[PDB]
Amino acid sequence: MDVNPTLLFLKVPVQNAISTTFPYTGDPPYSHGTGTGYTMDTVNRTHKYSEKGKWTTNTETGAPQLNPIDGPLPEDNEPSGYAQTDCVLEAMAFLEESHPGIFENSCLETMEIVQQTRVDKLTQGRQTYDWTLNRNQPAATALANTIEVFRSNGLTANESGRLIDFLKDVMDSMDKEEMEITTHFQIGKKKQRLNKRSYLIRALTLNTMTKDAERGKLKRRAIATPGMQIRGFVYFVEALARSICEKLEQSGLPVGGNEKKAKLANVVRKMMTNSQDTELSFTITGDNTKWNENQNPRMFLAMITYITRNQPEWFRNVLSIAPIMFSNKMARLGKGYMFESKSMKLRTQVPAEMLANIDLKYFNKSTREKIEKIRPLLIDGTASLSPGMMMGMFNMLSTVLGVSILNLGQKKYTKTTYWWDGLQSSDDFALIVNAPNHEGIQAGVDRFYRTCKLVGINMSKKKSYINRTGTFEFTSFFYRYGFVANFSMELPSFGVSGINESADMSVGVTVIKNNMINNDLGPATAQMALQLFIKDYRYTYRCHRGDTQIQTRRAFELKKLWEQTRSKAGLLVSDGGPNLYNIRNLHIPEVCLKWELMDEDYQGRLCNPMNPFVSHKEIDSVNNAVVMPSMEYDAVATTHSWIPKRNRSILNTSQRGILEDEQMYQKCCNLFEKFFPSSSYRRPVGISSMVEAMVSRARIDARIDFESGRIKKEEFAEIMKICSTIEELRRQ
Amino acid sequence: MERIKELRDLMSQSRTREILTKTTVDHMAIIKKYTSGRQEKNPALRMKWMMAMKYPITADKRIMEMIPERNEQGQTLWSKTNDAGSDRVMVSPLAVTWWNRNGPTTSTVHYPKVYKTYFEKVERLKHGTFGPVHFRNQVKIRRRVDINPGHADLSAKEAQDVIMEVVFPNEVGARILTSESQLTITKEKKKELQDCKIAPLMVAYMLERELVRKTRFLPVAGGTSSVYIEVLHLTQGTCWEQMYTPGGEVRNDDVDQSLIIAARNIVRRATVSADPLASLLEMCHSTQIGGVRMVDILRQNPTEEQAVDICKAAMGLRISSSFSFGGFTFKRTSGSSVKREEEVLTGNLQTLKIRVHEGYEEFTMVGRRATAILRKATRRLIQLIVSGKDEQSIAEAIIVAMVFSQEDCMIKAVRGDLNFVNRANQRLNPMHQLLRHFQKDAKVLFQNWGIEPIDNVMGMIGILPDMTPSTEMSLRGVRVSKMGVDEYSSTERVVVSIDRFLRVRDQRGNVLLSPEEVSETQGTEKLTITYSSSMMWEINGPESVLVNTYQWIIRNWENVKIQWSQDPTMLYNKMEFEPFQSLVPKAARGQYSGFVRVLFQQMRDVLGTFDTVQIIKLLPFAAAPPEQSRMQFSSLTVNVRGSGMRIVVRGNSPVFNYNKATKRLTVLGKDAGALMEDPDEGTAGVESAVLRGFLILGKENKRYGPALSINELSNLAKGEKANVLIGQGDVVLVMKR
Amino acid sequence: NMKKTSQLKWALGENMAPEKVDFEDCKDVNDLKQYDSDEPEPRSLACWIQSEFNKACELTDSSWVELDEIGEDVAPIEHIASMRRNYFTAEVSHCRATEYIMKGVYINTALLNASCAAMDDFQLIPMISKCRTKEGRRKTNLYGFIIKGRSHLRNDTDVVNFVSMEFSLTDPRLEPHKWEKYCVLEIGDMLLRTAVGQVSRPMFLYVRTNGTSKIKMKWGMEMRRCLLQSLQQIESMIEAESSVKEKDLTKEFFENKSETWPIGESPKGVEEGSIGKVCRTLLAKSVFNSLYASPQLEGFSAESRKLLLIVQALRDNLEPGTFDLEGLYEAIEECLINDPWVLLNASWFNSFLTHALR
Amino acid sequence: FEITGTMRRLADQSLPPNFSSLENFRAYVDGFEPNGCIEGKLSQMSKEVNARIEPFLRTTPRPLRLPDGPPCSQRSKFLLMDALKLSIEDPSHEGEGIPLYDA
RNA sequence: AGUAGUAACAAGAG
RNA sequence: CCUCUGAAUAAACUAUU
RNA sequence: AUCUAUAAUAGUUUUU
Ligand SMILES: *O[C@H]1[C@@H](O)[C@H](n2cnc3c(N)ncnc32)O[C@@H]1COP(=O)(O)OP(=O)(O)OP(=O)(O)OC[C@H]1O[C@@H](n2c[n+](C)c3c(=O)[nH]c(N)nc32)[C@H](O)[C@@H]1O
Ligand SMILES: [Mg+2]
Repeated sequence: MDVNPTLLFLKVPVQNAISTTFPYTGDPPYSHGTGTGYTMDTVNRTHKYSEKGKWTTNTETGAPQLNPIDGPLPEDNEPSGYAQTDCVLEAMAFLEESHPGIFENSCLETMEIVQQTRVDKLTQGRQTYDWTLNRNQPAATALANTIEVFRSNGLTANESGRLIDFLKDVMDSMDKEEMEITTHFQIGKKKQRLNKRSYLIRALTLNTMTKDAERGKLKRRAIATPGMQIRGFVYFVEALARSICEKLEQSGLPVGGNEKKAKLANVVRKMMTNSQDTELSFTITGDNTKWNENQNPRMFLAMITYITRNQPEWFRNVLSIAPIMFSNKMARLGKGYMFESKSMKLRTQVPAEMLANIDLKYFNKSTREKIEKIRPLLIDGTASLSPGMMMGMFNMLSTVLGVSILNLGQKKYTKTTYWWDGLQSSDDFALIVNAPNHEGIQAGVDRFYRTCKLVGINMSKKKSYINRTGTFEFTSFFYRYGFVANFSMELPSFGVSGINESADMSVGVTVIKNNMINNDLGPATAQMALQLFIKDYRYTYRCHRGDTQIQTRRAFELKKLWEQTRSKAGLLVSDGGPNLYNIRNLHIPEVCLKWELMDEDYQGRLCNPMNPFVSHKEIDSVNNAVVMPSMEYDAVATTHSWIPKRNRSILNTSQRGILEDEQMYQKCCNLFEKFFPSSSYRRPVGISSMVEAMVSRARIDARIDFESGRIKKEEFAEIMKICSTIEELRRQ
Repeated sequence: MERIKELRDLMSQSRTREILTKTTVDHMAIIKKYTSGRQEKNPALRMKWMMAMKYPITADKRIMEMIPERNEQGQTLWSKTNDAGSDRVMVSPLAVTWWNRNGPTTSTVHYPKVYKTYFEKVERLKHGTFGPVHFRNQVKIRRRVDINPGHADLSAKEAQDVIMEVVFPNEVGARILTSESQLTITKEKKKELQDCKIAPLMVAYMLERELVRKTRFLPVAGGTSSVYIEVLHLTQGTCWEQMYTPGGEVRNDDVDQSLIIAARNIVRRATVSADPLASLLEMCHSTQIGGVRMVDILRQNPTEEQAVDICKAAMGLRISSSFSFGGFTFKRTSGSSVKREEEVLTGNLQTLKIRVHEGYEEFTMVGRRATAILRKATRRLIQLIVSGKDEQSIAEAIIVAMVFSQEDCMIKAVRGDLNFVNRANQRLNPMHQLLRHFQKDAKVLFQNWGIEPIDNVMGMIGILPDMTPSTEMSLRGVRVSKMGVDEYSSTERVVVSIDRFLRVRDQRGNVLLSPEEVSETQGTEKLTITYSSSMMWEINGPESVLVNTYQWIIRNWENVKIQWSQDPTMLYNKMEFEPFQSLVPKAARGQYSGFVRVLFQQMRDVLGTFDTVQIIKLLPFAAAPPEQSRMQFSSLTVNVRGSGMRIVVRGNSPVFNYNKATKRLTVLGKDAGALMEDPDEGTAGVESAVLRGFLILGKENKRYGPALSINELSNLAKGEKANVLIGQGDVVLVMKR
Repeated sequence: NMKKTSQLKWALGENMAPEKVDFEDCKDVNDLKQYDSDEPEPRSLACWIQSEFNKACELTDSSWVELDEIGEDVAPIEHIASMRRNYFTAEVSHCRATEYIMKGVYINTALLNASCAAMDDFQLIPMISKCRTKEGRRKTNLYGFIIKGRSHLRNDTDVVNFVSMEFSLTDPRLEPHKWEKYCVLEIGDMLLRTAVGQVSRPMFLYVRTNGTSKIKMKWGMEMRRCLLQSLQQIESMIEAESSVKEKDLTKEFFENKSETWPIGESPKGVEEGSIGKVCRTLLAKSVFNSLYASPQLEGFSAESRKLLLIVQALRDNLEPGTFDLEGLYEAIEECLINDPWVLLNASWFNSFLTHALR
Repeated sequence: FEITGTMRRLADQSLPPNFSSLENFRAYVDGFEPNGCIEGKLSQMSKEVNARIEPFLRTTPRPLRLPDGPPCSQRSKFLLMDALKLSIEDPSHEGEGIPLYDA
């Protein structure tokens, strides 16, 4: 009897067992080598989707640019980027008509946000392409380097601390005839001068790479990272788009999780109720093919221009800068390639800056064709990519465009017996079409398809399907008369996080509890998950029970602690103790759970503030009250809240000196916390220099203490003298 | 002195001086995150890799002076190699477990105070009570609940301001605590934290854990209170419910809210009964709210609400003919009204329904800091007299009275981006939204309300849209006095008589309350409500009532089928259909009943046409006294969470859908069970339970001309066959009996 | 630490990476060219993968998992959960897939620890496992040996080579195509008792070179998650019924075995198993997903989910429609190249298509 | 917030084909009124650009096509069904003794 | 050789 | 021979703090 | 009755 698991679907509906279709217990696919091939393929495909457009040369950068806007209307079903400007404007106008005042209120809120936002908002994120180093750096590091260069080039509006002043600095730097930066080598400092066009090309460049660990894809794909100059404008544009999306029912963003599921269910049921009882209703689960390679920045500029009508000119300019910068963008090719010689048995790395004029005998047929097609677009080591949105950017503005097309489906606009509505989320969509008969359904689907074609949106025919209303799929949520649970999606979260012992224990128990609450994880399976997690935890941290004979380097200490302890149940699992968790007490921290079972000596040693595994404060001498470290998933800090080592790769590079710098920064920051205690709790805001603020605080504190009698006049005189000395040092 | 000396020392050096001089306070945040890079992308893999190393942990240099380099067996506990980018050294977990067993011992007596919330969770779990486990058909609903209760009358920003004031008095910037609650809480916490010896940052985090309120969207069943949401994983499951009561103290407001919800549900289900009073009494005696019998709460709880008053009158307790609105206690001295759903257009171009009360009425409003007498008609404020303490109290009372009057001027004064749906697209109460909108700023409301000259009677002062004491002209119908209080008589519980049909009457004989005056809103309870009876779903929400009604019909399909075939009169009178009949719109009930019953009769007159699904679908609708008519229904409505959801007579519907491939019934997405096939089912494609006086013969037949609508079937005669557009885009040939 | 002999140096890929030089210093080499980036060579499905899956779903006479203790039961729901967990553990601890889980977890843990601790050494790692016989006594089992190569692994995709030697009683000349990567020796004669008489059979040592990365080792160390993915599903099914019956049905399903689900096929037709058989089949499927993880499997699952949903809509009388169905078939088939697991899944999908639409 | 210099020229080079200045485009947008633009464009577009629905019946789907070639071979890291184990009745729990001693 | 799969590892650098 | 090192995309959401 | 406060960390979703 051959075992066929799939046959289980002959009795269990596919949705009710959808979790079986996710093979998320194996490792996900990874990319091994370079991403240059994928970047070249993306650029060539983006230009192919717009080949019938207008070719021009940019007078500021010299890069060829392709303009498909107002291009020929398609005669077939292949993807195309020939959006019609009048149609996009009409879609925006009708969206405004259906929801009066949406754009006005959105613009008011966005004006407040723009006027209030601080520059430190840019420090958020993981990486950022640093134009001063032609590679990726941490966002804070990139911002610091850019501010330093601007200050060296006489661009200091950012001192105001407002993001918009930083954008003014960027705009003013665009007009500089030259820029000067510093470079490191084998760890000296040298000066480099960039002419206007070189700096302009660097400012419009987005780095590219390959994405790793993505589920459900056979082939790899490319992703992009924006530069420092464009982040602020994109942030403001996305704030406006978020404000707009918050006011639309069809929008699937920016809501998520249970709230998103509730909103989608409410919207779908309202659509069902509005449907007449004597007309067919169908639902289309749809995908859009190459959404980001067919959307054009110029159409986003048009949409922003229409949205910001009757608004102050400065607001319109600051919003319009982003599409302007994105339609003149460049793409970094990547690492390059590697060549191998079998006879000589050697390997070498060929950088991507040489692809412009490298002989094509080394490459195979596919790569040779890629390079030949892309060579005309290569400038200064990058590729000219005018059309298309690169990767995962302007998601909410794309959502607005999709929702406008959905809004075009009302009977007041179709002017016939069929109509449609549905749900939009970036590029994914579900479409409910109502019509008296099947021919009406066909006509409505065709009209929706063609209207999407007009605005440069292509419905994926091979990934989209249609059935009767009642079941569909949207953004990986499977609706079968209501959304169904999918446990396999969250399954990778089970295990050991890798923060430390306390945090990992908390994360494991909390994950089990949350999956019980949300993903329909049963009681018995919850208990078995707890057992498996404790097993994995003990094996990872070498903290098996003290009454066992598992051979590990940590077993001797645990055995001694177990033998010297009277109350065993009070010991943590990290100390070789037993497991006291069950269903009823998954919501309680481990240390608090067994606090009333710990020996006094063990409890005091565990929660001893003077433990070198957690740092110490400096108020008075040392805050010897509680173990204090960023305490995520760690309610109570103990000796098990230690911190692991750091990666030491940079020690073999020229950037290792940067370590010193950051250390020194910390030093200074530490001192600032001795004058302003609230800085750690809440972020300080000011324009004065750190030294000036500290000296002023010292003077005012001395005066207040002397007036209130907390200090004697000798200390006051000494503090004033030292303040004067610091003032003298400030000038010298 | 140490701070200034260290600052001078740093300023002496060049790099430190440059950093301190060129860096503003704003850029201090940027440089604080400055780093060479945290090259970690797989923390779990990295942890597994590192734990195989000799010295994966980092520790301060002090460890070299506190822990020996080797233990008894010579195993190394730490090394002298520093961590890159810092001055900390590398150590082994053996060091941690050596400290835990041989380190110096301190006094950890204040930890329970620092982490009071978690030990409070432990105490609540310790003293909790466990009941039985019931297996049922759970219907979890996605709603916003609170996971951190925080303080009652505070928000996130207010709590943060209070924390800053208490812990960082000099860092509060320009904020001033204007709310009375904020000032009182600040004083109380300063008194409590007087002469504290804990670090300010940890005190701030403690106050954050104690005071800040946190809410999240979760799929919940039962109670939405914080104490009931912390153990949500234990008490509610996909198919089971565990009875559990937290062991702490219960807030009074939660008890009041739960009592109001329970009373409303009980009264609504009792109205549809043949003997409402006895049903209400037994339901009250069979209900618990958070582990406490409902009768005890009704005895010891002073709640002003219509349904609670009806329950108290049924139990013989003295009541108050008062309700709450906008923070004021309204009490109708005279007049009467009838509710009516009216569609209106908002000032900001929004269309919404409102429950307008018609008729003339007079009320007295009592507030914590204001009092008034109001006289109104249908969407018309006849007059208002306000005697508040200061300008703010009178303004608030005026706004509440204006919104209460349901004036068109008030509706047209709505401006800005005001929404009448939740962020999850769930309907909100229009009156509460209007109150919240106009309480922030009522300048436009006052400007558009109107002005009118006054007669200067009794010396009562005037008031202008600018909120000033005028004497010639004042706001239309509004007057300001000083001697109007009559507040003692508000708490004057009176003895009343309750009729069999739940009509509360005064000693004189005038009607005070009736079931029609109870709100139709279907809310959720803060504390879990437990019902003990044959039907534990008798006073549940609409979705649970629907699913359980159809599940009951399916489970008892054998005797139900026999009874339907033999003696239908007794079947329609089952007590199980009454909760379902409560959901059907009242004005429609009889009509629907009539319709359905006729179908069944035809289903018995014509043999060979016995569809189980049709009978199961339509049976709950035949439980009301029939009203004869000739109307044709293609669907029957049911009120679910304020929306009218339709059940289609023929074919599947969003609510009730039957699947033949699996032979399974789904009600609102919940599996009600699998029907069992009967040999008597008619396998001939003939339907005789769709139209009131017609028999569906087959699919489309082009012989008899084009199809016509359902409502145009009254022109046919006996024996005439015709094509009808009955169903979802389907045309079928039918004949008239 | 094994000595760096010539045989081990060859078998473990010692000094096999080409020397890394600058392009300027080698641009004039005649045969210098790009790395070979050809697509995988196609392979056809064989019968041995189905037999592997059939055996992996069978019951054993030894307990392979000894789950850890938890807190005491106080609430009635905890008692019900403990009873159901006893049923689940009894069903899942005596499965061959659980043995594979333990074997893989142990091997990957040992390989990772050796790789970190001994970067530049050839270590000898026995393949050990622990079980308990039906009578309840412990037993230690040896499967073979592994020899580790150098583990100077920088990226998460860097490969550490090793040599795997494993005992077996399977004659390698019955299905030679299955063992193209192995060099099978003969190392002894083993006496086995069939009924009452002893019989002598050859004992073979399958020897091969293999490799693994840190990501693969890490995901092999976490193979116990497979258990959850099965049990959860099973429990859901049970609960789905209790709701409509308003009573726990764990004992009814496990003991009475009244309700069955189609789980396989025979020459007669579709075969239905009990709840335990379904649980073991799902566990085996999860374990094989873990052992045979590849991009082809990911692509096939993602692409065939849509076709499953379309067939489901057809079976629900929801009048499904398509636009470019041939495009969907091409997308599905683009992922079937050479992986036995993905090919077997495709065959299973074809069988399901045959049985569902009849 | 003003757009001047390099930024103004980049803006002038970021418009639909028939516009040469940012201010001209803004003037066009401010006065825009929807007058049958979408309907006209739809009328112009050919009827080959359509989404024709093909019913999915029980006889529509076909079996998947598996690749041809030599049979696939074992690729697991260890033997699965062909494994043989040498066992000892050692009274020990999981991972207690020395692996080499047990071997 | 082997892992693997559209490009890499089979140690790199000083 | 010897020294060092084992590798951080965007948006939104979820959980904890 | 309403309910998008910030910042850190990890996980999930978003293919010609
Ligand atoms: O949490 C909900 C409810 O339980 C809670 N509540 C209600 N009563 C109390 C008390 N007494 N203490 C504490 N909490 C209480 O407040 C929430 C109310 O929710 P919801 O069900 O949405 O409100 P309701 O449906 O009751 O309508 P509401 O707008 O609040 O009106 C209250 C009351 O006033 C009556 N009413 C309004 N108007 C305009 C009236 C009128 O013109 N004439 C007459 N006779 N009555 C009028 C409402 O119908 C209700 O009776
Ligand atoms: Mg989709």
